Amino acid sequence: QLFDLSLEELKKYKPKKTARPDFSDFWKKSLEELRQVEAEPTLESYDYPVKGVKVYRLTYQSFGHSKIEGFYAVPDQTGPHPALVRFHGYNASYDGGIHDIVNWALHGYATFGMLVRGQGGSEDTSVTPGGHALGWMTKGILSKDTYYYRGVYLDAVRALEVIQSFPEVDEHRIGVIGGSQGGALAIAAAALSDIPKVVVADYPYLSNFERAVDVALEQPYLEINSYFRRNSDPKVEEKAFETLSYFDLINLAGWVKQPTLMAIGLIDKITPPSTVFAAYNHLETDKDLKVYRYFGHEFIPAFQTEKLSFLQKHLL
Amino acid sequence: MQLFDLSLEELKKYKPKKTARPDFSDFWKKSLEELRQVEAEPTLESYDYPVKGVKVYRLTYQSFGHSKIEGFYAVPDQTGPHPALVRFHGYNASYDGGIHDIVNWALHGYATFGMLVRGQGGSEDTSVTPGGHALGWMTKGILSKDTYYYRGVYLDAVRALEVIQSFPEVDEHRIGVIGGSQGGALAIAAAALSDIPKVVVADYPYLSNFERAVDVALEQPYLEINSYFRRNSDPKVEEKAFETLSYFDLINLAGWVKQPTLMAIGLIDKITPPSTVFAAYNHLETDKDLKVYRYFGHEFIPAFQTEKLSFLQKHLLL
Amino acid sequence: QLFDLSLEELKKYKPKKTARPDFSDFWKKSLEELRQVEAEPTLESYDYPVKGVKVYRLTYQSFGHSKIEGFYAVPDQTGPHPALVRFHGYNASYDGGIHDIVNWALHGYATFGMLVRGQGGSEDTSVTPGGHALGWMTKGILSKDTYYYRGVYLDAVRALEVIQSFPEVDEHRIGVIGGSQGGALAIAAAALSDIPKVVVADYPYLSNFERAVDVALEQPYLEINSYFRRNSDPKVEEKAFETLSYFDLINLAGWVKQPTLMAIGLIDKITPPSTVFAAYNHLETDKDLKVYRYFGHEFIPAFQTEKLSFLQKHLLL
Amino acid sequence: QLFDLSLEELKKYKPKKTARPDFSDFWKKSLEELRQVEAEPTLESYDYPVKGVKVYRLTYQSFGHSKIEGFYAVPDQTGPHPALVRFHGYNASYDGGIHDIVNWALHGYATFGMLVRGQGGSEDTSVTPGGHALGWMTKGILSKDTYYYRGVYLDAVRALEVIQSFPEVDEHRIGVIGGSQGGALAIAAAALSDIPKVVVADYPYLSNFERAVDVALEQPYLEINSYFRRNSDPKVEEKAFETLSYFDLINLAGWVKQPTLMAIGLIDKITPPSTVFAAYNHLETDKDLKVYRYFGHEFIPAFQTEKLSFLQKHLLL
Amino acid sequence: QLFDLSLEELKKYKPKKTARPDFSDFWKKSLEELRQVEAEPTLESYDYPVKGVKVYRLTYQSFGHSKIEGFYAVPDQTGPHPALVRFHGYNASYDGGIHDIVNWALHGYATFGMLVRGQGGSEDTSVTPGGHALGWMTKGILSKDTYYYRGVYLDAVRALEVIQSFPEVDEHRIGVIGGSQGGALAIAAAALSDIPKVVVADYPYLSNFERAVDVALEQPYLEINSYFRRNSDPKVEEKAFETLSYFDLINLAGWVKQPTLMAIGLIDKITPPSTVFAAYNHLETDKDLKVYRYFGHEFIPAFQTEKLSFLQKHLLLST
Amino acid sequence: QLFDLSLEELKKYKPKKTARPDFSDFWKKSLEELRQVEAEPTLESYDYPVKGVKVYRLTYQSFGHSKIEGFYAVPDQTGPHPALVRFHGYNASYDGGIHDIVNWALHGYATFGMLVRGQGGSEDTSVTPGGHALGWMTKGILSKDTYYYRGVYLDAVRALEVIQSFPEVDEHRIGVIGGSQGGALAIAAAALSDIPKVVVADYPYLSNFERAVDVALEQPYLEINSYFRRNSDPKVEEKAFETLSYFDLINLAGWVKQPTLMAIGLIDKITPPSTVFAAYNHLETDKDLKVYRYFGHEFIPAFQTEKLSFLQKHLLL
Ligand SMILES: [Cl-]
Ligand SMILES: [Cl-]
Ligand SMILES: [Cl-]
Ligand SMILES: [Cl-]
Ligand SMILES: [Cl-]
Ligand SMILES: [Cl-]
Ligand SMILES: [Cl-]
Ligand SMILES: [Cl-]
Ligand SMILES: [Cl-]
Ligand SMILES: [Cl-]
Ligand SMILES: [Cl-]
Ligand SMILES: [Cl-]
Repeated sequence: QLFDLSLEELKKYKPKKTARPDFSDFWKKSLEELRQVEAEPTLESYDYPVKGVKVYRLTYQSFGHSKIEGFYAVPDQTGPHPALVRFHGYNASYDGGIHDIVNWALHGYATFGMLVRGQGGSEDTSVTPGGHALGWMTKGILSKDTYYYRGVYLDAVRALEVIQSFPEVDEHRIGVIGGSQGGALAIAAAALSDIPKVVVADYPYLSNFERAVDVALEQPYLEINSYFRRNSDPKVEEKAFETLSYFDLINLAGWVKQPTLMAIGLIDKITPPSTVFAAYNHLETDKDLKVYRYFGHEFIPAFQTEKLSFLQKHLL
Repeated sequence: MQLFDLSLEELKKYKPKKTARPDFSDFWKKSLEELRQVEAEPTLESYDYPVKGVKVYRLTYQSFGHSKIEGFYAVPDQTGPHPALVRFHGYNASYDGGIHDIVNWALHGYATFGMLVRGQGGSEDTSVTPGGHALGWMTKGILSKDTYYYRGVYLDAVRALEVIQSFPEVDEHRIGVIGGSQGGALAIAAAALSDIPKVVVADYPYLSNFERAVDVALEQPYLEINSYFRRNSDPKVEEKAFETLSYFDLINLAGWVKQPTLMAIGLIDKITPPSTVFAAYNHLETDKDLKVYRYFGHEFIPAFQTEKLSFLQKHLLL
Repeated sequence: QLFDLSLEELKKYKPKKTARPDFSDFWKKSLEELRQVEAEPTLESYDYPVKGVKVYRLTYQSFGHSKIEGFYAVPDQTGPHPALVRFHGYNASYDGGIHDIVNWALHGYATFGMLVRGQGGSEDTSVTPGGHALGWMTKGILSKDTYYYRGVYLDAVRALEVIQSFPEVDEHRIGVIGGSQGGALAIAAAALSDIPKVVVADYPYLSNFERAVDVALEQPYLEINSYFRRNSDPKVEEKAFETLSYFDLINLAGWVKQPTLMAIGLIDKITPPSTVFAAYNHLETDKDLKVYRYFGHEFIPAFQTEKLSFLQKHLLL
Repeated sequence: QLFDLSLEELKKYKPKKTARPDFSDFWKKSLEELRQVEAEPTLESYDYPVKGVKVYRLTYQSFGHSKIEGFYAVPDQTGPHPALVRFHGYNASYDGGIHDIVNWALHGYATFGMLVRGQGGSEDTSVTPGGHALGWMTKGILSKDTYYYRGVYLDAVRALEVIQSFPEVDEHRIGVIGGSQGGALAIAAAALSDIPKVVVADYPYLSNFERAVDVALEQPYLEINSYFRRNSDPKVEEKAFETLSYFDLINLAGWVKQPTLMAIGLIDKITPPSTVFAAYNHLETDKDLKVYRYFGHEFIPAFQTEKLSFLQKHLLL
Repeated sequence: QLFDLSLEELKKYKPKKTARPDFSDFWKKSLEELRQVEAEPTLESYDYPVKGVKVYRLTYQSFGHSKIEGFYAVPDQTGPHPALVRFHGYNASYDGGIHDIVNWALHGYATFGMLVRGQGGSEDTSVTPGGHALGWMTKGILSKDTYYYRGVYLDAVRALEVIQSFPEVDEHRIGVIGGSQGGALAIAAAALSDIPKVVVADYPYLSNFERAVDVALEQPYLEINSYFRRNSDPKVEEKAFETLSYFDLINLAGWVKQPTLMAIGLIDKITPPSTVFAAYNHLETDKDLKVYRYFGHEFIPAFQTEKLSFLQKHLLLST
Repeated sequence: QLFDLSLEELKKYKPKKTARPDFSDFWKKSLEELRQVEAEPTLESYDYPVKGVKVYRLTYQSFGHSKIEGFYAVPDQTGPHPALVRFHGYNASYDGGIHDIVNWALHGYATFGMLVRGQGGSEDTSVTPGGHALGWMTKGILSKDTYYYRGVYLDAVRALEVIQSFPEVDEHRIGVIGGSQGGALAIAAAALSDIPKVVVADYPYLSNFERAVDVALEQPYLEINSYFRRNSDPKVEEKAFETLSYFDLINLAGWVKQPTLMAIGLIDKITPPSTVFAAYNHLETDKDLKVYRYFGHEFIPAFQTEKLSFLQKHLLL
């Protein structure tokens, strides 16, 4: 049932940015550290019961010399092919989401499902500096350089640089997509790299953290609350939100210049409607936000049609 | 709650066959050799706290993987040597380093150090994450005994003991290790791997009889394992994960404990099932005793606190 | 956590059939009532954002002159093509499962997702004879002739005769698939018709009703318990179970001659492992049951690979 | 715990009517179709362990030639007797509610507990046009002519026609009572027929649908939400509410001319206070709404004393 | 869903009695203390919206000089009348259950709904000896003399002695009825007094306490477990069970010689089927137990017909 | 998660007092009845495994000639020592809370953990006048004279008089502390007696009863709601609240003149923030309220440090 701001209110909700003075400098330096790592991608054939598609396990080196992976599925016909980098949900990847990746290739897209560090797969070489609450949301939260998603965002940009380098891929028809965590990486990737032509984000996560901890009624935003319960020093809370600000979609959305499509369910308790309208309302670009009254944080049928139409129009 | 596991008559007879591989002993010898190669380089710094008669410090030391471990150390404000305790905390259950409990132990007469478990209540963990895993620490690096989360943790426990006994104010002959659940497992593991501790006190120890635990536990965190197999369905992965887990399973380490041990179990415990705790207990061959509480689960058990204090006082304080 | 019989007990679980002496006759009669209704199918183009596949809304007349419907998607290329009749779960059809029907066509199969009477769509002309518990499980439960699933099973048989007639369909490479209620429809269709070549049923429902009501921990089997609570006459419980025997998979499984592939998660509280093992253990045909210890009533990734390999082997071959 | 509009806000809550321009015609027309079916009621002796009262099984024909039934209990003494038609809750009728009907007869009332189509009993010859969410709330919801409650409301009116025709019944002393779904049938019956002298409705359901789906926290209003999730077409939502408007109490309330007593508990999560206050505020007749701060959707002891005193005053005496 | 022993097993379940050597002596002593208190009952008319029944608020003095009360409804017609004393469930009495009391009177029974000390009503003079767990279950549990149900059981006996003295009541046609706690009071009263002719007990409580605490999944048997958690002395648990044995139906049942009708739902999580079968299997009288697979601790429609037929046969239309 | 009034609004929440005109005389009368009971305290050595502390079982007579008890632990060194009377939570006392009591003595305070009547221990001689909801909240709620907390508050005052008379106790350095129920007792004790030097109360209970029953989401305030459901006479509700007003912290807080430290967790569903801010805002003394956004009704680690520093400052050093 409804629980967040009213719809009239959500449409006008646009929280002041929390980005620090050194926000762009942090990302410039981060992208430069990523650049210092040679990608050295590898592609190995992977048997799968499907006709018309060739499946591979793709790997590449990213920030911190971490070996990143995921399945890459390509239409079995001569290219150049339109492509997609699909990002998965938080702790929501089973067997690398291989079936859905294959189905995307069947729709006509060379598709790579980047597995998020320590989650669905992929190596995470970044150290754990100290205590944090159960989960990945607060790993390294006391510094923008050590935070879990610094490496993850850089991995998303690297996935795009790798896919763009493949001869069978048309660099002008690449899209990034995903839901919740996947939606945020899609948006973070587009804000950080001009490689992607379009972005589709279902109820994006990692947005408007300061309101999120006070409105969400389910994990994983609440990991932050759990963290502050275990580390009570007021300075810790201050520092954590400062760290979080560098990865917040309301601060990154301004850099997105790609046509963008988003979705939000009004009864979503995991990624509150307000947090998602906040990210949306910070985008200055070709955009559309589809609103579903009776849906939450789940697969939304009607949106799947919208998403397919949007991608087809821009990439097919 | 209500009874759910094997009957009490059956629990007393439950001694599951050991799952230790033929290189179980060599893996630990090797692991300890690697630990030995890291110089402790302990640091101590004064920490203010509103208590009279006890001095508190923040203690740090280097361990396996060149990881900096930390925790609060409280000492009676009187002339030593003092008997000591290394206390280990529960899974994801440390708040502000457990400082109030550590100080209380020092008021009882013990120089106490609450080792903070890597990335949970504190302490650095330099071990990389080799691949995907389920939410939590239970399956981090589970595909190899060399990379498994608890490898470094077990070593940090042993290192804590080596650091504490080197203190001049500590009576090396009167050190005890205590803890509940994850904490009780670390206490038993430290005792199996080190002759330093004199006594062991473990409240419903975790990390025991993993193969039964995944089929009987009804609450987290043993179930992170089940969650890991859901996300990684290759049969070989389940076989490999349990092989890794055997090197850290209390039913395989317990037989190495030579110290008088005090344990407790609540019969309605859904987190560390009675059967899993009796299994660890039944594999010990040492001066021992298991206190059974019919009406308690995974929580503070008042009657056992008295047993615990009387036990530590008997073997250490007095 | 684990809750049903132990794996070793499940493997041998084969409850005695509950079928009455007029069981074969009942279906014979029921199929004759169906044959009396001319299919008169209609096809209409339905736009969908995908390349290489053509979508349609198909309808046809079935038992009780009920108009049955569903989406039908065809690979956009030279046929004939192998085909699949996909059956959806109990009250689990959203927008006719159009997105999944289209994906089956992309895999190379002319696919029709029959919408079950009153659930995902389709008309149900059968009258409600008296009171029943909320839901479809007990509608008309006091007579094999008026029971909800009679019309449904027949509709599934009729779907096969319609698909079979399509010029772009290879009538010799047709499969029936579904999970739970859908898995039961697949097995029942293959038991009542020789049209399907192979069957895939994920944790089938409508199996071993008498044990089901004593072991399920969630809906919908419990609708039967709910019905007995509201209608306490002992003779009602007796009649109710007599009616259900005509639709129980443990009594229909023996007629299946097509190779079959099934799945079961051992922590499934909707279609308990024992009830699924009962249906499987009554099949006498080339069969295989994939067992997943850590899964329940849900999508099982590893079984999707098995499923795709199986259909490819027997159909797309 | 409190969750809806505050009490002072609730007393002032009067949502704008959603009745379409042809609201009145639709009902005059439905009532005409009902009149075409001859009631032809049957009464059969039904044994029950009670002195002073005689019980029967009453049946009659109604809208769509549906055979409606329920128990009829009468005071074992010379009439004319005052009478009551009691309507039951959604999916809440156990063994016809006989015990309560017998108790009402003991209080001096010839009582008939009409059983709602397919729920507590009674036949529903209405066909299911297409797909809908589990339950009766959305059956035939895409059209006012096919909607589940059309036949039910008409059965309610026919119930009154049948009872008043009985010789042992004082046609001038007939009341209609019920809780939730029953509170709504009693209000609808009164709105559609001038047969009842008074109305008692405990927290009536089927009221202010548009707000109900946004405030209800438990079933069954939420079946409408479930329906919209499964049939996403925006015009379907529009169509569904237009259909529902014809049966909504906020639109029927204005036709009730009988003295009316109602009740509402402030923590009711099934029939939210605002939806009940909505119905009450559209009533223009001798009325009274009893508010109970600490009660929910349940038997309210203090209101039973009110309901008995109210019926005693207007009917018995 | 099912959870206890198999029906086959339940029928055979008859736990050995826990009664102490002084079980009978304790009850003799308690009844004698009751006798020392003069009933001094009062009757005040009570307005109610019903025709053909007169209602009163009845009060009387009992054990510990406690004033017990409850509604007493009488059919408005010349008697004598058969009668019923109705006992209510644990913490489950709303406005004295007056509506059900009136209806019983409408079925032809002079009915008294005894309110249980401190719950639905009635005063309770017994002091609280010491700490106990939230609720009435462990109040005064360290001694049979101070235990909460000692006063309540005696109150049920006094109720029968008071109702029987009424002119409009046929003393040879009185029944005791109730569900759970109330079904327990019914049985206990019949065991302690020969005043009632028959007994109707829906899924009776306070039975087989030692098994109860290990099988029950909901309150209030679990208040005992709560009590042990807060008072860990092993000797406290030993004494608690000794105290409870004096009020346990498995020990009292043997004293009942009145025709008795009982009911149990197989999914009852409050009064486990085994605990109810234990009570039933210890009765040696004309008895019947109706078993209902699909019901739990709740109103069972089918058993209401059974209950009404049983009361009619033994009370309204006989003796 | 957050649910009450926002922090800005909580800071200014000060409900109008509900104290009756006879409020002061009621307490004066009560205190005098307590005075007529001679304390006749007893001390008994109690063995416990701890060095540096001697423990005893202390008992004393109080209001209504009830024998109150609890553990008393004293530093094993020459005194006088500062002292604390510790009050426990509602139904939350296990084995007299002896481990915490001993720990306070190790921190340097002669500590007495009073067991509250019938809960953690202690005899309660007051008679139950009639029916009430499960629990202690509504026992004797129909009269200020018979209400459960009357004997309890007096018991607390008597505790202070006994401990202060001990020759090893420095009567000028005594503190009262406790959480929830224990916090209300510490406050009430300080309001009725000038013996305590300071007060520490974690999320105090028994405060702003009229709002509490409309905002609490868990037990035990809801016992009052339960009470009203079982006793529906409007006058009973009126009387219940008049009785409660004599024990409500918003009315007693004005009498506290001791430095006071309080705490509250913003997600506390047992003692809602507004009810605790209500109590705080009525104090006119040296006071501080520590606010913890991410904590509820539980041990707050950060507050323990504040607590210990505050006690050390006023009592130890
Ligand atoms: Cl950090
Ligand atoms: Cl959600
Ligand atoms: Cl790994
Ligand atoms: Cl537990
Ligand atoms: Cl039927
Ligand atoms: Cl499941
Ligand atoms: Cl429709
Ligand atoms: Cl409700
Ligand atoms: Cl006691
Ligand atoms: Cl139950
Ligand atoms: Cl009172
Ligand atoms: Cl809380």
